[PDB]
Amino acid sequence: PPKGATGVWKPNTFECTSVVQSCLRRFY
Amino acid sequence: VLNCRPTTYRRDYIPTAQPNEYRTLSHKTNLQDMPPSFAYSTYALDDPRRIIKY
Amino acid sequence: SAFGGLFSDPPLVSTDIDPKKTDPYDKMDTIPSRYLGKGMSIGRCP
Amino acid sequence: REAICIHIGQAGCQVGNACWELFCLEHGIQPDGAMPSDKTIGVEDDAFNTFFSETGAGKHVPRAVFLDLEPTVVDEVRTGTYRQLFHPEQLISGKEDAANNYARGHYTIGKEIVDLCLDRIRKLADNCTGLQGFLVYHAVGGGTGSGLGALLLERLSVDYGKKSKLGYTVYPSPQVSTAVVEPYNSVLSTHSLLEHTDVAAMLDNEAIYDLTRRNLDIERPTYTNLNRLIGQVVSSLTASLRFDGALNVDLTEFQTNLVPYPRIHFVLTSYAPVISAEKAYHEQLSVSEISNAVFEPASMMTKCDPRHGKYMACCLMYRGDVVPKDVNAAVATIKTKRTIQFVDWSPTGFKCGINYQPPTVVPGGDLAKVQRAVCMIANSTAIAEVFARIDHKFDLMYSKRAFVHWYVGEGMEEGEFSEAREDLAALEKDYEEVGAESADMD
Amino acid sequence: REAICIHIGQAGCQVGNACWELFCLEHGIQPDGAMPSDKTIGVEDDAFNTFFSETGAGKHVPRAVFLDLEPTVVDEVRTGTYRQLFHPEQLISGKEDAANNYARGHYTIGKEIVDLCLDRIRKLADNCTGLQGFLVYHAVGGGTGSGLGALLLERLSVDYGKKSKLGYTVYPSPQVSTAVVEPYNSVLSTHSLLEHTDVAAMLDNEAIYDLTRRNLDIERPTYTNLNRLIGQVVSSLTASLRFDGALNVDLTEFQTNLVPYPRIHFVLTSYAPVISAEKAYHEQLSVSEISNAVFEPASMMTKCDPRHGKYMACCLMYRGDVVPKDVNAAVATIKTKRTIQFVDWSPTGFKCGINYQPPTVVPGGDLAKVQRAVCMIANSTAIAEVFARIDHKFDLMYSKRAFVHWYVGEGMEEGEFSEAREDLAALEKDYEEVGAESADMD
Amino acid sequence: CPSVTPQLYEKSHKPSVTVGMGMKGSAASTACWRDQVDKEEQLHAIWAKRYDRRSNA
Amino acid sequence: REIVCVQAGQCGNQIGSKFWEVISDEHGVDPTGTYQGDSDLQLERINVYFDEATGGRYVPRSVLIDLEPGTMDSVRAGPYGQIFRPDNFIFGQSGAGNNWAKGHYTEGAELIDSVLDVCCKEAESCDCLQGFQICHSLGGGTGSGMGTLLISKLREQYPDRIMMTFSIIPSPKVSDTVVEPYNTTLSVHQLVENSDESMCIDNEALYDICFRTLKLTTPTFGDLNHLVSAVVSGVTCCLRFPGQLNSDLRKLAVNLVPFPRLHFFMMGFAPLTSRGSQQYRGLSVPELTQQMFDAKNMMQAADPRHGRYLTASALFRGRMSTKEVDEQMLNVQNKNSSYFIEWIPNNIKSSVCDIPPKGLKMAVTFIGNNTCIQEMFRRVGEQFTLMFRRKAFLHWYTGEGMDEMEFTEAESNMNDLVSEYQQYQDATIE
Ligand SMILES: Nc1nc2c(ncn2[C@@H]2O[C@H](COP(=O)(O)OP(=O)(O)OP(=O)(O)O)[C@@H](O)[C@H]2O)c(=O)[nH]1
Ligand SMILES: Nc1nc2c(ncn2[C@@H]2O[C@H](COP(=O)(O)OP(=O)(O)OP(=O)(O)O)[C@@H](O)[C@H]2O)c(=O)[nH]1
Ligand SMILES: Nc1nc2c(ncn2[C@@H]2O[C@H](COP(=O)(O)OP(=O)(O)O)[C@@H](O)[C@H]2O)c(=O)[nH]1
Ligand SMILES: [Mg+2]
Ligand SMILES: [Mg+2]
Repeated sequence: PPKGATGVWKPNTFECTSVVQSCLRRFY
Repeated sequence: VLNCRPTTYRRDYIPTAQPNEYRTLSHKTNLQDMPPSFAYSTYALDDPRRIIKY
Repeated sequence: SAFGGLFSDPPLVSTDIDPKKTDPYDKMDTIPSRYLGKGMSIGRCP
Repeated sequence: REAICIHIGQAGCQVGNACWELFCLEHGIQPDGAMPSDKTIGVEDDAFNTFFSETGAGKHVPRAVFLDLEPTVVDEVRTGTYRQLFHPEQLISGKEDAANNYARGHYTIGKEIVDLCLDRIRKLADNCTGLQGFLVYHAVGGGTGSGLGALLLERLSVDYGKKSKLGYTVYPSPQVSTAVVEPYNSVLSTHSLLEHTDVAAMLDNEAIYDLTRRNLDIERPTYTNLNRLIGQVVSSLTASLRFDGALNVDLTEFQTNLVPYPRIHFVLTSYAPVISAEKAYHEQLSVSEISNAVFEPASMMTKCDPRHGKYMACCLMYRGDVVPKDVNAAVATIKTKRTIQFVDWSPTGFKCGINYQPPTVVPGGDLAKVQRAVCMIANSTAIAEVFARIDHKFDLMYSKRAFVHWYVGEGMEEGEFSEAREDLAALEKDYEEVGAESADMD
Repeated sequence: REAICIHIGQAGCQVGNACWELFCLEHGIQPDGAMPSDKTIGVEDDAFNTFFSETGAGKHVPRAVFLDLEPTVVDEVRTGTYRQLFHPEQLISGKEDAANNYARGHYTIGKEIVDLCLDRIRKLADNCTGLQGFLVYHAVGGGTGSGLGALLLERLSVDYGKKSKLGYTVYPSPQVSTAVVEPYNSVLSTHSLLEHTDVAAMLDNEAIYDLTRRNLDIERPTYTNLNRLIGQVVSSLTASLRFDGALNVDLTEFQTNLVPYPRIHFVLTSYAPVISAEKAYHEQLSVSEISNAVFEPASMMTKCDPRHGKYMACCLMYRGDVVPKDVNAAVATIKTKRTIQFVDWSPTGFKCGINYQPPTVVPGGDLAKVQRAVCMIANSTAIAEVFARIDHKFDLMYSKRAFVHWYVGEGMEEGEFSEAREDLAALEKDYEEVGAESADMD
Repeated sequence: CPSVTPQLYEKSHKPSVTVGMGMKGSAASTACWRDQVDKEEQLHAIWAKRYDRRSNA
Repeated sequence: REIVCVQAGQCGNQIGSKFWEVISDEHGVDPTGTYQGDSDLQLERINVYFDEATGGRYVPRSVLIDLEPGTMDSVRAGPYGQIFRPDNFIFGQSGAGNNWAKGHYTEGAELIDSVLDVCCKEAESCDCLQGFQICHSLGGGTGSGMGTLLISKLREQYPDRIMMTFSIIPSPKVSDTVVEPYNTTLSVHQLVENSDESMCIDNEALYDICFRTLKLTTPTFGDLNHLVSAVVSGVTCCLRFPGQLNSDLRKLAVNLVPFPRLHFFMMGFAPLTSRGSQQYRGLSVPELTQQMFDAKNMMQAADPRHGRYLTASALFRGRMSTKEVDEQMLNVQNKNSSYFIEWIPNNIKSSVCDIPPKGLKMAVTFIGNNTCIQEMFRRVGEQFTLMFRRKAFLHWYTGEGMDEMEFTEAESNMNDLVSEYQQYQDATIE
């Protein structure tokens, strides 16, 4: 480890749903 | 006996709601046959009050 | 961040945390000088 | 003319569904595709303006926001046949609940969502020309209702200032209970609501269940019935703004007439012709019977007994076919009774209102059809007993710090419990002192 | 009347494709340069003349050149749908790219191609009778855009002199980045752009991504969306030259009104009804709402917060159905707000323009259809924060000469980094001095 | 005070809250004035429809 | 609000296999993984336990770990085994040997990095992460050692989330292994520090439920694992369906635990009734509440009559009135007032959910926090002290490398847990 914050690698995030959502039709 | 299962909101406030009027539908249903409706209004484009006479 | 998905939350102009920098709804504004007062007194002939 | 509705948390949104169902059915707002295909009133009138704004193409949209930290209930409103009404920005939902912790709602999670709510309320308040108040629905027993309700009323009170704020609040019942930490949340909520509210309406679920068991004939009531009763009360109070009448009453008149001192703003509410269809066809319902009915404790929607206190002011709203002479005869008969007592410093204890629009009947509803109704809001010293019982339950739990570690972990000092408990104790002393006669020896 | 467009590099050519698509669709020229043969309105109006010239057989050809050092993008224009619109001499392409090196574009490779560009611009300028400015589109982050854009602006500025030169420039976003050497190229570009440009408009990709996520409902935006928004803004700015209106604004009036001191010519841009079709049908969009909208930071296409600075001048262009009295009431209401501040030496902060032609709708577009729109360009001291972060990134990299050997190998002295960084330090000090409240009056 | 009448000048600078009869320059006063003139026209129309049937002739 | 599952050891893998069958049935997912349901209410919360693969498919968010592949080959050979993602199967090359120290220190540290990499990779893909769910036995070897190792690592990496464990615990009479007291004591010592909430099941209680209530002539491990899957799927029901009074795992934890160490709970499920008998039961809220407090339906060997309830929670599934629930819980608190701790004014939380489990018209699951669990800890401490005083089998653990002071520390910490339960049991207002 290069004197950093431990030899652990944090995986990324896939999706980020927001607060307000649309009311139009949604399909399966 | 348990084929039909509603939730309480749909049973009390919106009982006549068919499954075709909710946001989630299958991807093989026709959309042209459904009448258009995307807002709430007093009149249905009714001629008694909208027309301005002259 | 709070809204979610945005790169950064946009700044807000309407409100603020600091009570001495927020924008009140009821702006207490000035009346025009014309619509006040009495005006000229004008007499007819009896 | 205009009023803005703010719905917070679970009780406030569920009561909001019933309220907007009722106001839509009373005004005649329907699906645009669904033509009436039947006879209607057909009269173009401005009454909707209190609750709706027009886009100019003639669509109606309502003056409301729905606020919640858990998605389920708001996602449930986004999926029905009522999605077509609200503007999608109005339906705001967070990711995770405040888990019955006031500290979590106020400090950790509501602090992220609060700025969106104030921006939406400003966008609504900019589209008004005679705003005369906010109506707020929430329960003080839960975490998000207490924490976000307090934070939002504090911000509204700094930004909007003098404008009036009327709250409809569901308080924890005195022996029926749903969660263990209810006393802590209710005390900490009540501390904020004391400073930042103009009129507070008091509700107890046990009273509305007792009223639905005794007067209506329902053995197994559920929340939809209570919310429909609340919607009828709100419709009665706001009817004075929307329809013609003999004696109108603006929302500022409630605040001027019901509140004698700035801290004495907690009021009781009751409704008279709560009656079933089978009883309704056996009896006439004249003004004097319903006026006598509103003072019986079987008619009240809060579990308190007013015979153990003194009235300070009463505001009686009559709607439907009533004539002022009958109201005067009824009020004189009430004034004669010996079991109804007013503090001697309040000689003119009554304000009357008379409106011509009778209460609406909802197709799936349980109330009967009646030509007239009366609704009452009154200020009484009996309310001091509810706070005394909450404080005793708080003292029992707080003597051993039974659950404090959650609140201390979510960011709050232990000192804040003692401050709030002393402030509610001072409110109890205010109600003891105000009700003491200023008798002078001579 | 006439304006000449110069497109440099990849971003500038791709934004040019969207711009010419829009200008064609607004006038009605088919993609092959021929007017509709079946349309017989008869009033063959001259409005196209600002952007097109006629041969005599009735084909249209546009007043633009496309300049690039790599062939791929120009060959895409040559083989795409608009192949027949452009004159083949206008599409100029070199052999090899500037490889993100400003030195490679300016010293080694652009010096061979630059003389063809000046000959084409001369051939365009000879076919004009009222040329009133150049519009330039480029990005300062890449090698050929920086080096050849600077060299070409210097040569145009010496040869043509007083004629105005307006640049639309995409600056490096504060945390979004595409290449490692962006700070060096942006500093070296801005050094040349300071002396040889009359107005510079700043854009950040991070802002247009935020605007497309929050207002429009697009989950996965791409460069075509950003380029269509930029094209709409350019069409709004140039609409004042092409159609009838109540208050016209010539391109020299923008330059006269927006720049107070000769170095303070960097401006922010915003557009009001960026809205989705589902929200647009739920809300009316009157003048006062869009006037309040143009000042919210959620509407800007550059990532800066104006509450940390002061506005010096605003130019508001309204297009569509708007009436001057509503514009006057709106501007007076904006001026009343306390969180919007103007420098005290600029009491009359606003210039207005009102044009009747509404914005065009593009078949594959994402904006809704609206009857009116407003676009704003404003000068504010907040831009000083944008330069400080680029200068900080330059200082971090330059402390160790992280990549300088490429620039030194392709022909540039090491001294040029320190000179340019000192010039940007002086620009920062100019924005500090102009914004200081003078206390001599009191 | 530079004005001949001091009371009017003093009353002019006193801030005001009434946004009713068209006096202000803000949007609210303009919208309300438009509402008032529209209401007057509508009321006259209804009254003429219900009493004066010979106006148009 | 999605849960991530981890299945460890033989007991954990088998209960998990049955659990994923029950959950897949409730959401109408075919054994090929294709959604074939008939209402949007099923689909609208499928994300909570399943991730979506391309073109309709769903994959279950679970990690399977074991030290010998025999169990893994058995679950992969099962009827729904194909649904599991192949890269999610982790196995070693030598068994746990029923020894906690080898399973925790020697093969644990060898495999733990690959399981933590997969668990972190799965958690960080979520837009908002709710707690983890772990199934394992405390009496075994790889279940106890590697389960507690992984629990400690996840508590280091995600300290702000909730940590939930489901654990099977040894009967006092039916031992399956001689060295159960050491593995159980060390595991409970690790859990009481790391866990936020832990649920416990006695195989003896499930045997008595099957024989007395269900009258099964020849019960099998599939029935016990079905009862466990029923309670496990009931606890999460309010997270994934609408209702009149929503509830959540964090809301349950905040209302159930008065003090951080008091987080061990008993479970029960009510509409249990044997086949064949014309009596139906469960057709009104009084019937469910009366059966709910019947000790025949409680999943621990300790009986409530020897202790007192600190707190309790009931989650109801079905269309029902709130008055029957509220008035029943008040009547039960008033009639049996001596068994409820008096310095809390109301000990029961209620919750109501609209969607019942398939094949039942209504159901309720009961969670209870009772001090009678102290008798079980005292029993484990007695058997541990009897074995440790005589060095009965310690050389295996010491040969793996453990110092005896870890055993004395774990015994002391468990004894202090028993003391804390006893002091709060006998507290008074004074
Ligand atoms: N009248 C009425 N009371 C309700 C309703 N829903 C909940 N309550 C009562 O309000 C209290 C619970 O408050 P909640 O609204 O659930 O709390 P919350 O606002 O959801 O806060 P969180 O749990 O953190 O999300 C209990 O006393 C319930 O009996 C309702 O729909 N109508
Ligand atoms: N808005 C927008 N930005 C773009 C586009 N294409 C590239 N950019 C941005 O511009 C910068 C890259 O500049 P380029 O145009 O690729 O540089 P160049 O002109 O090709 O210079 P060379 O690489 O030497 O050929 C980065 O910040 C990109 O994000 C585009 O189509 N639209
Ligand atoms: N309920 C249940 N208990 C089980 C199951 N398999 C094993 N057990 C119990 O768990 C204990 C054995 O632990 P085990 O899983 O073999 O530990 P391991 O060797 O570390 O995997 C004994 O009490 C068994 O009765 C199962 O499928 N269901
Ligand atoms: Mg809630
Ligand atoms: Mg390039």
